[PDB]
Parts: sequence; structure tokens; C-alpha cells
Amino acid sequence: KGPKELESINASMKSDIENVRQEVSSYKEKWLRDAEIFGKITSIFKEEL
Amino acid sequence: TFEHLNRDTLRYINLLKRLSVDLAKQVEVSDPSVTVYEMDKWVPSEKLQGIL
Repeated sequence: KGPKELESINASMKSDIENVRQEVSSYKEKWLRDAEIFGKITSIFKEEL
Repeated sequence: TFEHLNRDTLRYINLLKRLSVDLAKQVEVSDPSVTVYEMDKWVPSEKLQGIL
């Protein structure tokens, strides 16, 4: 392949990795908060069961 | 000498357009908007153009 297309796809892969890391961190934080709330609610259910 | 000059003039002027050979025309465009390419506006990079 050509050098210009090579640099272009390299920059694109870098930006994609960056955005993927950011979105993964955001979704992980959201899932952690929601799972914490769900566990706080389900503690009583587990104690009862 | 005049005959030599005339024959060499014909040889030279024959050699520019007709007997010429040019680049390979590998194509790559950066702009995303462009979708159709004329295939003749392709020029070599300035670094190559100066050296040539």
C-alpha cells in the first residue's frame, strides 16, 4: 500500500483506540454505579432468600 | 552539417510527445468529499517534481 494511505489508516487506528478506551471507561463506570445500586437493593432479597 | 542538424531536429521533436514514457500513476487521495477521480489530474509529489 501507499505511504499516505498508510499514515492515514495508522492515525485512524490510533484515534479509534483512543475513543474506544474512553467509551469503555465511561461504560465501565456507568455499569459499576448501576451494579452497586442493584446490589444495595438485592442485599435484602438475598438475606430474605 | 546542415543535413545533420535537420535530421537531429526531426529526431528530437519526434522524441517528446510520441516516443515518451511517463510515471506509473499510483493514485491516492486524502480529501473525503471527492468520490470520482479524473485519473489525469494526478501529478507527482513536489519532492519528485523538483528532482526530475
